[PDB]
Amino acid sequence: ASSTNLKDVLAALIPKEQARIKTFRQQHGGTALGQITVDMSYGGMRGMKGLVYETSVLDPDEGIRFRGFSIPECQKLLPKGGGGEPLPEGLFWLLVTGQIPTGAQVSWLSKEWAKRAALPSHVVTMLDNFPTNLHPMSQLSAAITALNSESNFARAYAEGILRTKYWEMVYESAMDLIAKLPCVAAKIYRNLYRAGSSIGAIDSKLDWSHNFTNMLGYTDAQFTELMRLYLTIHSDHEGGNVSAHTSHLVGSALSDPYLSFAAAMNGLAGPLHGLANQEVLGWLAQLQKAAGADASLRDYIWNTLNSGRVVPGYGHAVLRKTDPRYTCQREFALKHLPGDPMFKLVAQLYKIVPNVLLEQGAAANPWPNVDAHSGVLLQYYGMTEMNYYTVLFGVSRALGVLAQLIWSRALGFPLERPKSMSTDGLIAL
Amino acid sequence: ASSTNLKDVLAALIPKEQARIKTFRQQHGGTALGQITVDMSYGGMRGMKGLVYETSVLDPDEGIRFRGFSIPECQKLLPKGGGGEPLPEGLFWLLVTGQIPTGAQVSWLSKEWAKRAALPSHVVTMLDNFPTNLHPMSQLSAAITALNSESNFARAYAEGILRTKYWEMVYESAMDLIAKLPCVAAKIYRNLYRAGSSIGAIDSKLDWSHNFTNMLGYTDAQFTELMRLYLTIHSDHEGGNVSAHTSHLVGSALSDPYLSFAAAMNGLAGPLHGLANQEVLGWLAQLQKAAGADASLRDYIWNTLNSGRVVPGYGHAVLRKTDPRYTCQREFALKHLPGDPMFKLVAQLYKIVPNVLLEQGAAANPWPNVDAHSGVLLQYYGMTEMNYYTVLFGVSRALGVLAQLIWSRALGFPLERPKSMSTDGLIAL
Ligand SMILES: CC(C)(COP(=O)(O)OP(=O)(O)OC[C@H]1O[C@@H](n2cnc3c(N)ncnc32)[C@H](O)[C@@H]1OP(=O)(O)O)[C@@H](O)C(=O)NCCC(=O)NCCSCC[C@@](O)(CC(=O)O)C(=O)O
Ligand SMILES: CC(C)(COP(=O)(O)OP(=O)(O)OC[C@H]1O[C@@H](n2cnc3c(N)ncnc32)[C@H](O)[C@@H]1OP(=O)(O)O)[C@@H](O)C(=O)NCCC(=O)NCCSCC[C@@](O)(CC(=O)O)C(=O)O
Repeated sequence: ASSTNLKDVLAALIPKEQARIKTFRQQHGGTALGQITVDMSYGGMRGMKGLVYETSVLDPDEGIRFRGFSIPECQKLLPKGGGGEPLPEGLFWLLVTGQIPTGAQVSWLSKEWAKRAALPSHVVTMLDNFPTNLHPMSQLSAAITALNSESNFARAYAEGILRTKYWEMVYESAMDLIAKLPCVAAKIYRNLYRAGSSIGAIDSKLDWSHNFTNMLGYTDAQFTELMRLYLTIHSDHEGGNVSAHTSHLVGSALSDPYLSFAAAMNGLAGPLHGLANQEVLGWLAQLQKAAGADASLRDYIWNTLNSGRVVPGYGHAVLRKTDPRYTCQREFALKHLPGDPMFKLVAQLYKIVPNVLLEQGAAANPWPNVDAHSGVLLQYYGMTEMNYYTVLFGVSRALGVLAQLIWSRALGFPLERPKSMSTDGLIAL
Repeated sequence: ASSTNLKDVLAALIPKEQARIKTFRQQHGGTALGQITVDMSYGGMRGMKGLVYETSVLDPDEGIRFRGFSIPECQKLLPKGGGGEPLPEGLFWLLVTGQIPTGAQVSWLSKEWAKRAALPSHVVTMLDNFPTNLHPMSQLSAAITALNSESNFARAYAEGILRTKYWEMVYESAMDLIAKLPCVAAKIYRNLYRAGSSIGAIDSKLDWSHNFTNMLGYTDAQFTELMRLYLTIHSDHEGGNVSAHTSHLVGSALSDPYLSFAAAMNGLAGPLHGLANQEVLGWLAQLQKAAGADASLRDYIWNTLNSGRVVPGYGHAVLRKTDPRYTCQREFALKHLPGDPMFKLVAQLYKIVPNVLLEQGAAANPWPNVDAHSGVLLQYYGMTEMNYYTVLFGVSRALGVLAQLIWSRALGFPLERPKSMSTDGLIAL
């Protein structure tokens, strides 16, 4: 009998996986997977296999995979709006279950995130009172922190539930949080950039992305398509990235899903991390202030480098080739905004940057990453408020960090608490 | 010529250390320090030498050291109020410089944190508007996030400063943040537990701890002494603990010191982490509701265990013996509140718990940790609001996480971005 329910599927899923991880461990737990070097320790774990994260795997050459699903593969397999871009709802199912969803499942998440989208009074209040010089990421993070009041996992814990049921309450709070996100994010956008106006109502008949754009107040049918792709591609990037790892580290201590997410966001707000979104546009913005020749394009790049600054949008800790997330974006401008002068610049930089970075001989990866291409796309659509970009990243990333978080707790992952050493202590070792 | 200035000392300190770390690396960077096992990956990095953290080192047997300074050693070497407990100001100097401060230096930090203690209007406003069912840690974290508006490092970055000067702005923001902390924390305390009253003014002639207690509204001369010790002992606990590591991870991305600290706090708010502060008291509180015999004390313990719950205040990821931080606390009750019935219970549990935990055969470390002893002490003094304890932990921990943070940036530590794997991926390895 009956219909669609993710929680029920997971219930079926958990015990098998649990069983699966036990025997593997019983046999291989002692297996050395790697070594740790001094350089590794001073180098921010660069190269260190430190975590188990199941939702996605980053390949140094090919890049990110969702099951073992590449972006191009997701693009063709994931249910769409009616209607060329993959629905983030579907990416979510996929990340959660390892399986490709049916349009039917896809519709369930949509309704689900629609029914659940509700902002408590104390949150609206705070956001309403936030100064305008308060960065959108800051506002975003305080808000999510402030929502913790509402944690089903926090309450259940306080009640004394057995550890075995953790995942259950994590799941509820993950679904609620995902659902509330576009409301919080839009409210900040409305406050800061459209003072006096209102977010409106969520309509149970639309997909999440669509209700989001409606809340942001964008009408362009192509903008909606942008959104769906954007929120899908930004989902998840394995576990080692600052935002995902922070949520993983914080969640490990038993802090509810709200608290872990907001810390994840303080992470994404960093310039070398998500903020590159924004830094890229302000660097272009500045570029243009100072139709240029490659030679002047190259002088500009050197001065950045020479000034002990980074060239935003290039480089990666794990990727060693152009980010397929970059290509994905380029192919979208190519279809939709090929004559855009910002676009062209971005295309022009592609030709120069890497070569200049190779020339400098410092960057291990001279290729662009996802952040080099995102904003260009947004600006075209009339969303030119650059200090807001990372919020968009923010909302998407939730899909991936909450998908895994529920697994961690399902699998009983323990407290993340490695050993640290001092230089003296290492000198002595 | 001239007088005391920490920043100047550091300026002298950085280049030597920098030079010191380079040659070491030039010679030993390739040196394997350890291996990584499958169990390690599923086990939250348990046993993994993953980070360089210079301010403190946790020994599995002896416990925490500040230089190479033990708590008992700090207790005798650190300048005091007039006047038995070590001043957290001095611990700070010590953590920052590796050297024991003079009373004269100690006085400088005090004035310094006094001159700098100032809360912007948008912060007071938010805290004032926070609901009372909003946990104090949540309020604490949102507030610190909200202060980021004020980041000297954030502004300097946005201006395009060379990487080499990072530490300079980090230092300023660390000093400002440390200074503002007791104001934020007290304001929450005043709001929630003393509605209508006010935090008052900071007096440049007192030590930080003293102005703190004044802001909390405690008069007891022994309470002040409590505070100083409390804030000193909670300072730092090497780099691998959830709060310290989170600040380290987030700071690595270039998020300012405000944002990194607040994420650190979402970490400390976890039940297996700082929240144990609170969980302990509510477990005792419940214990007493249900002068008991060891046998009933032991039935009580088993029911906790049997219910898939933890016994708060016992156990540690790295320590394998009683936490000297626990002993420190016990010796304080012994001097000051030896007949307190809560105290006695806590003494009684010491005799039972571990034995029961040994009986169960699960905990690697059956001994109590710092959190098992803290609240008992607070409650005696009339600070019986248990949901506030972790805030106290909060304020102290800043001393250690900001001390190192300035070093990280001084030493140019890179982005913390390890490799993650999936189970499939490991199964395949
Ligand atoms: C990304 C980045 C931090 C990688 O750091 P890394 O692994 O330590 O880099 P590296 O090439 O090994 O570093 C060697 C040297 O090259 C320098 N270098 C690297 N990239 C750059 C750059 N774009 N400009 C100038 N110099 C650079 C490094 O700063 C370093 O300098 P020093 O030895 O004096 O510090 C670095 O390339 C950079 O700072 N880029 C500029 C900022 C930027 O574009 N940030 C984008 C990050 S993408 C965010 C998301 C992610 O893809 C992240 C992930 O998976 O981790 C995800 O979805 O979550
Ligand atoms: C502290 C703690 C998480 C260590 O976790 P761990 O290293 O994974 O522990 P372990 O002994 O290796 O775990 C083996 C098994 O024993 C169980 N066990 C350990 N402690 C307890 C306990 N108190 N009660 C019941 N069972 C326990 C573990 O849960 C685990 O169970 P499963 O295999 O079914 O999960 C664990 O002992 C615990 O949950 N304790 C109860 C909560 C508590 O007292 N928290 C206090 C943490 S101190 C905070 C601060 C710190 O000292 C932290 C630091 O340095 O990291 C600092 O200053 O920052």
